[PDB]
Amino acid sequence: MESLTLQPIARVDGTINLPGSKSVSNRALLLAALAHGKTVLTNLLDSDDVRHMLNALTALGVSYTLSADRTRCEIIGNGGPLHAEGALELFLGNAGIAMRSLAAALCLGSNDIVLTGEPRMKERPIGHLVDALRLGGAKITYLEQENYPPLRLQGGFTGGNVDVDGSVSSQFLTALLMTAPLAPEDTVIRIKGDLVSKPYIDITLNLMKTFGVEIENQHYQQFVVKGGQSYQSPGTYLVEGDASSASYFLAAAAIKGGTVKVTGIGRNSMQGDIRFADVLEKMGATICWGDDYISCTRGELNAIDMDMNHIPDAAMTIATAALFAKGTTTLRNIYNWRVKETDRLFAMATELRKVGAEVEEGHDYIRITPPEKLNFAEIATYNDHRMAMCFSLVALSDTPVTILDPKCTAKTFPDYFEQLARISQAA
Ligand SMILES: O=C(O)C1=C[C@@H](OP(=O)(O)O)[C@@H](O)[C@H](O)C1
Repeated sequence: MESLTLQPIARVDGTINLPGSKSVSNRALLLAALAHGKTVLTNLLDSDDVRHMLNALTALGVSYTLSADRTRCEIIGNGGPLHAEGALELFLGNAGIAMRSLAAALCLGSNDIVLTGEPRMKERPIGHLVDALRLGGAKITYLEQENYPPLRLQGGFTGGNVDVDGSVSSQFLTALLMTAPLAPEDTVIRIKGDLVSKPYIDITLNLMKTFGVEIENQHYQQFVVKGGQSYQSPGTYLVEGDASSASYFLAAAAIKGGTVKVTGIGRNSMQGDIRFADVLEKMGATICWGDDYISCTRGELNAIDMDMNHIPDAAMTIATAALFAKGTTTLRNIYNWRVKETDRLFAMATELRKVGAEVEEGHDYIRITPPEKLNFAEIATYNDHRMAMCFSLVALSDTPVTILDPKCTAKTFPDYFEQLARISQAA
């Protein structure tokens, strides 16, 4: 199959203008499609996940135009719930937010739509969301394995008292939050117990407000939503740079800098992954914050032991950065790595061992003891963009690394390797 071999990188230094945030991009696209008015999104991410959402909107009848680089999108709002019948199939690749958000949104009114995706998407749980949507009146059928896509949605979500489990994915709650305002009746969303990936809920609420809707958040345990609302175009909206994509470059500087500055995100960012910079600081790197940039300068790198539930994606970056740190690193409370693009705890543990680390793959944590020196490995990427980007960092050592299926990074960052190369220096 395809592979890319990265030669050793002696030092990293420079500036990266970040691609748009995937989390913000797909939420903004769905809200813009539901809203009244024309929304112009700028700095929109062009990646597989966004392309699947755009293809879904096209299939649903939403009109929009894209600039040549596909980063500017003018969306003609539908002015209400999107509709389609005839069991129209929407293929969503392995786009989590698109699948979860559309599964909820397309339950408004009457529809007859089927949501599906790549083989792995059919292994990513959606039962907690279906349970909540049904409590609100939705008619949903599992076409294959119970609790997983594909789903046939036949509408009927009207609102009311809805319970939702927030212990496996915050995406179910996000999906319900964006949908409930348009339901005819008021909705009270009660979180059953724990809520993981909490920062992403803040991203959802931020976008909802930008599009004219607010709800009552009672300490993240209950959300009171008024029904009969309408989303309104915010005019020209700037999509923040991707803080998860930034993690690789900031980590690269913490390991082999130099100073690397990423632009497009800053201290005011709504994304929880900007907190990744705080972890690098705890490890010994120096961080500089700006209004539209975050920079990291090499200091030292010491192992850490911390709960990473608040930054599940960027936390993967710490797992490979740990290869360069002094001591044993432990990342805890990351059980849901197991139900994402691949089972990331199994994948990360497996590939880290290939380059020489001693790794304990815990049920919901990972413990990494780096080797005195890394060795060459051909890294399997599990159709997971982040496995490829995380392991690209192995090249910040004396050894090259070969990354299988490098194009899997296109899920959220098509130009990843060219960008890493941009800050890679020989001296
Ligand atoms: O809401 C979002 O944009 C996301 C939330 C996270 O999922 P979980 O809530 O399942 O942890 C994250 O891993 C995913 O890449 C994007």
